[PDB]
Parts: sequence; structure tokens; C-alpha cells
Amino acid sequence: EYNAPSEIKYIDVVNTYDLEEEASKVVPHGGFNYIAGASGDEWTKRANDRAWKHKLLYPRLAQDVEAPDTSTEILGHKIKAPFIMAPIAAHGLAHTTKEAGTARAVSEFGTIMSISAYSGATFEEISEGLNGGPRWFQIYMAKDDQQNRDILDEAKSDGATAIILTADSTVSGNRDRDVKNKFVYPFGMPIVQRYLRGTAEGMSLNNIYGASKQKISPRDIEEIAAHSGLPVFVKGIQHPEDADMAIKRGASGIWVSNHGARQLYEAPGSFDTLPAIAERVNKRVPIVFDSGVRRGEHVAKALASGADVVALGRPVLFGLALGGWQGAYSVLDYFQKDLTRVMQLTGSQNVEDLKGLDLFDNPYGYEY
Amino acid sequence: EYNAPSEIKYIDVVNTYDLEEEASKVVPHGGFNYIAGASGDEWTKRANDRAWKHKLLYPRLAQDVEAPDTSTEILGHKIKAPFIMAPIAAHGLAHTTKEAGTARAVSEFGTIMSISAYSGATFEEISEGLNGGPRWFQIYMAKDDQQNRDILDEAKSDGATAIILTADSTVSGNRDRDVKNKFVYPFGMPIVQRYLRGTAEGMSLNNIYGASKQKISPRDIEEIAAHSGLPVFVKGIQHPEDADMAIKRGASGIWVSNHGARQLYEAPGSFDTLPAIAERVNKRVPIVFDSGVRRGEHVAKALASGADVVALGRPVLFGLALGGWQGAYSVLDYFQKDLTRVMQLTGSQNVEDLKGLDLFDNPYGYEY
Ligand SMILES: Cc1cc2nc3c(=O)[nH]c(=O)nc-3n(C[C@H](O)[C@H](O)[C@H](O)COP(=O)(O)O)c2cc1C
Ligand SMILES: Cc1cc2nc3c(=O)[nH]c(=O)nc-3n(C[C@H](O)[C@H](O)[C@H](O)COP(=O)(O)O)c2cc1C
Repeated sequence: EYNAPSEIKYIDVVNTYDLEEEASKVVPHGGFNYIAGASGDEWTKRANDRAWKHKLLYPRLAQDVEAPDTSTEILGHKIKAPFIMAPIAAHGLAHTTKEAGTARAVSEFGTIMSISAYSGATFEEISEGLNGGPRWFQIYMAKDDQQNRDILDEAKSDGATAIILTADSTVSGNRDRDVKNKFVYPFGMPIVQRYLRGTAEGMSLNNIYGASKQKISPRDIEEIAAHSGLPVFVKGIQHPEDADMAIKRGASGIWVSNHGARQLYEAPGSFDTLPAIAERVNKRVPIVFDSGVRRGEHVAKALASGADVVALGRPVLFGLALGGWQGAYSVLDYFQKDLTRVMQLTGSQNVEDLKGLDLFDNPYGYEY
Repeated sequence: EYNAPSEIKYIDVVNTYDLEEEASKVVPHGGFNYIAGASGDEWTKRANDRAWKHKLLYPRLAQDVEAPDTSTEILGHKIKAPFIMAPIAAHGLAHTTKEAGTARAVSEFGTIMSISAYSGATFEEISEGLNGGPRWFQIYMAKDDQQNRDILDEAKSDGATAIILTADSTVSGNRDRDVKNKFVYPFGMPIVQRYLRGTAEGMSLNNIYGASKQKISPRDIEEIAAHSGLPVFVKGIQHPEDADMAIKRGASGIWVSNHGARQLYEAPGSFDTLPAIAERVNKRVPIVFDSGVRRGEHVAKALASGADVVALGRPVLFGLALGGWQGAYSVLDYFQKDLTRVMQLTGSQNVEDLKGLDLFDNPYGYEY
């Protein structure tokens, strides 16, 4: 009973904020609000966005720069721009082509697709979209150790070159939109088919987050690392002590995130947590940053603040919310062009130069 | 004319500070004061030392650590401990075995030897002491481009795997001890003789530095890197902007140093400059730190603050004075054992763990 959009077209992206309102006049109310919403009254989602005004870019003059190069390398992948696709469940809420549609955009653009444990697409559907493109697999710890062995084997057979252990979701955030809407996922998770015992449709949202491992410990990071023989990112980190713990427990990367503000409420905007984590990590492993990236300036500010790449989420999905629809390859291309402008105006010839930018401290915050 | 010590023996190093007074009993007065002294009234040499009290280590308990590993890697060299030998002129002022004695200690210990352009030993004599051990060559640039190509070609043919461009000595520091003692070198410098016309023997350091290039520019960093095809460190950096510049001009490493306080007077202690430089470098290239390292705690604090390795200077030369290669070796062994203790008490199993340490800010400074 779910009428997702199915039209395929390029979009002229002026900015990613307008993509949210664009789509809701076939684009189902409950699924839109599942994608767009966040915990509580969404103050921490607003914080993710307003945090970018805390540290401001300087234009830099006569820097001897032209035709900036956005390419970078992470864990042996050369990628077209320093952004990857974040792992997101249930892309079928946004478009009938679901994760296969996103994978084709990501692969055709030339970056890394992160595949959610809660994908609505089969791997063979996602694989058809990827057409050999690089992919990382995101897992939740299962209570059942055999389920963890089986899903790590699945990801490795499926050509994953890293595992993303999302650790910030041991229970659901207080997602008021989903509660008020009495939102139920309308389709299955053909990858985690080994846990929910009864039915997937008969479980709303509280019973599925509950279904996964709550008692994750550093030993789980050690055991994923040992079993997989792949680099493991720990995703959801906001406190520097968790970054040190994760690296000591064998993580190969730190993924700074608050899950798009969909988890803990009345927490900091994700960008505000990044410098303290980067200083603690002190180059030991690569850092991925997400939660609120909407502009080229945000990609630059994350790199200047210690991230190696950012991950994109909601703007890429925007095949849905509020008005008439937009989000895909056009969105990836927008971010690459947007970043190229920012590189030219900050004196940055290449992605390494972005990592050396000094930012202006704005103590007044958003209202200035 | 100059009766340097010649005895070869191991020494029991309680601390490296006591080596200074002990070396003053065996090294002729002029040469001793050339090694020990610094600019002006030595306030910035004292600052180098007192800066270590600005950021204090925490003991950490129940950290599940035993038998810490001090090994690390820099620019594809596995080394026994995260310290290398700093390039120091004229080792024959300390011991008759001169740079060959230092080279033997460094290669026997298992780290990298840095060769001063103002060595009193030939590449051949140093090569014999190294017995295949890794070496980096420190250039004091000639004004003549062809002499630079020749020096660089000789160093690379001798087996250099990096070039160190020392840029902080375009003129001498105000070294009052050497002025008062009317210090002149008592022997020749075979590597740079080509541009001294005569011999370094009987020359002041003013006149030797005066022969090297004053008008060093970013183009010089580019041209050394292009000609050598070796990674180039820029040495003497204390301001983060020079780090950004050096990297944009093709440096493969930043070497944070104030030359052991022998150059600009009434400048900060070197360790106080490190964090700002590390934050600006932001992982782009490796950082070597020097100027005042005397204890294992100093090695740990440098790594915690963004350095990949430190370079050792005066203490090693004082060891050479007191025991030739075995005395110099005794000092390197002291630093390795000293660091191992500090790793155990800080909860550090390996060198990467040291990079993740938080330090206590001491705003009272030395007198507390
Ligand atoms: C609709 C939606 C579903 C998500 N599902 C997952 C998930 O399955 N796995 C996961 O690790 N994170 C998940 N996240 C979090 C994202 O990986 C990412 O952290 C977030 O989208 C970044 O915030 P932004 O999209 O507002 O920039 C989801 C986020 C959204 C918006
Ligand atoms: C006696 C002496 C001679 C030095 N000669 C050189 C030199 O030839 N080349 C160079 O790059 N630095 C030279 N330096 C600086 C060292 O590389 C290094 O920065 C310094 O020894 C670090 O300070 P510390 O020994 O007090 O810890 C010299 C230092 C000393 C003590």
C-alpha cells in the first residue's frame, strides 16, 4: 500500500534545502516524514544545520589556484569528490527504484555507496545499480553471534571493502513525526532476514531497533574486525573518548555522526563535536563526518576541521517530502560543483589544501 | 690543535641533563660552549626546556597494557622508537670518531641518521659507521644551483631517502658564548668545502652560514623536491603559515624546530608552537619535532601534540663526547627505556596510543 514516485529525470539543483519541500503531492506523507523527521522537536536537527555558522570560511586572494581538483583517496579507493553516500534504510520510501537507484547515481558519479543492513532492495538489485562500483556495508550488532558471522560473510561475498558498525541506535530515537503518523515500514529488509522471527510488517519501529544488540561492547568492535578481515568504521561517535576506545578496540576508521539527529535528542550539532574528535584521533585512522551536510561550504569546513570525507544523506534521498520532487545524481553533481566554487574562493587547488584552511570563530552563533 | 675525547665506552644514563656538566669536563672549552650554548642569554633555550611543564601527562590505571612497543614507521622506514638523530654540524668537536661514531650508534640502535651539510666527516666515513642504516641529508643550500644539484646527487648516491632543507639559519643566531670565546672550527667540512673557497678550518660560523643561501624562497622547496625525487622536509618551522606554505610548495614533511635555540632569540619554546602547526598541517604530511627533547615524557608529549617522531640533538652529542659510539648509543637506549616506562604509566601499548593522549593544561607554567 505505498505509492512511491517512479519518474526518472535530472534536476537543476539551486540548493539542497529546497529539495525537502519539493515532492509531496504524490509522495507519501508517512514515508516523507519518516525521511525528513528527527527526534523530539528536531532542535538537534536544527543544531546540525546551525553548527555550520559557528566556524566561517575566509575568502583567500591571489592564491595561484585554478580548476580545483575535488578528487581524493580513502582506504584504497580514488573517488571523484570527498563525499560518499551515507548508509540509509528503506530508499523505497523515496522512489520505486529504491537503493538500486541511489547506487546507480553514486557509481556513475564516482564515489562509494554505503549499504544499510535495513535496505529494502536485494543485494542483486543494489549490485545491478552499482555496476562494479565500490561499496561499504553497514551493520547493526545482532544479539545472535551467528547472525553477525552470516551478515559479515554476506557483505564480503557482496564485494564490501569496509564494514560500518552503527553503534548509536541500540534503541530508537524519540521520532515524534513517526509516532504522530503511526508510521509502519511498508516492505521488508531482505538482508537482515534472520532476526525478526515473526513478521517485518507486523513490527512498527520500536520492536526492530529492540530486535538488534543493545549490549554492544568494545569486544564487538574487536570481533567484527577479526571476523571480517575488512576495515571497520564505528559510526555514531560524538565524544572523543569513544573514538580513542574504538581505535584501541581495532576500528580502522571513525564515523562522526548523530544519525541525522534521529537518535539522541538535546545533543550537540554534529559539526561542533568534530574538532575534539579529530584532535583525539590525531591521524591514527580516517574520519568520516556526517549529519547536516547541505552545501559545498559544509564539505570544506568538515575537511578543514579533521574529516577525510563527509557522507551525504537526506539531500540525496530527496525523492519525496512536501512539494514536487528532487534528489539523486543531480544532487551529487551539485555538491561537486558547489565544492569546486568554494575551493576556488578559499585558495584551495586540491582536497589536501582544504584540510589546511583556518576558519573564523563566530561566538555569536546563528543570529549573529 | 683540538684534543677531542677518543674513549669508547657505554655510560649509565640516569638523566640527559647531567650529561651536559659531564661532557664539559672532557670537551675542550671552545667546542663545548659551541655545542651547549644558544642565542642571547639563552632564555629561549630555557623556554624550550620549560615548555614541557605547560602540558602535563596523566597516569592512567587498569589500561590492560604490558610491555609497550616503541616501534614506528616514517616515510617507509621501520624504526625502533619514535625518535631520529637531528642533523648536527661538526661532531668532531665532541669526539675524534666524529659523525662516524654518531652514525654507528644510530644504526646500531635502529633509527635514522640525519647528516649535516656541515659534517666534519666525508659521506664515505659516515657510510662506514652506518653499515647500510637509513640516512637523510640536511642541506644548507649553496647560492649556486649547480652546487645544489651536485650536493643532492652525492647525498642520493650515498643512499639518502629524504632531504632536510634547514631554512632557519640564513644568518647566525647571536651566540654570545661563541662571540666571547672567538670560536672557529678547528677542522674542515668536506661536503660544503666547494662553496667556502679555502676550508671551513679557521672560519667562524657567521662566514660559513654567510656562504650558504640567504634568499631561500618557496621555489627552493619545489626545486629540491623536483631535482632529488626524494621527500623534502622543511626544518625550522615555528609558525603554522610556513607549514601550509611548505606543503603547498611540495614539502613531504614539516620539521618543527628552533634549531635548539641557536637561531632567533626571544622566540617561543619550540614545544609551545607544535599544536598550532599540527592543527594547520592537519595530517597532510608527517611532522618531525625537535628543540629541547631531554626525557621520554617529552617524546610522549610531542606525539600526543601531533608530532610523528622527535629528533634528538645535544644529549646524543654529549653521549658521544663521553663514550664515542657506545656513549651516544647509551643515550638512545636511555630514551627508548624512558619512553617505555612513560608508555606503561600512561596506558599506552604502542606509539599510536601515545598520539591519542590528552594532556593536562598547566596555566601556572614552570614555577607552578
Ligand atoms: C531516512 C534515514 C534513514 C537512515 N537509516 C540509517 C541506517 O539504516 N543506517 C545507518 O547507519 N544510519 C542511518 N541513517 C543515518 C545516516 O547514515 C546519516 O548519518 C544521516 O542521514 C546524516 O544526516 P543528514 O542526512 O541530515 O545529513 C538514516 C538517516 C535517514 C535520514
Ligand atoms: C651543536 C649543534 C649543531 C647543529 N648544527 C646543525 C646543522 O648543521 N644543521 C641543522 O639543520 N641543525 C643543526 N642544529 C640543530 C639541530 O638539528 C636540532 O634542531 C637541535 O639540536 C635540537 O635542539 P636540542 O639538541 O637542544 O634538543 C645544531 C644543533 C646543535 C646543538
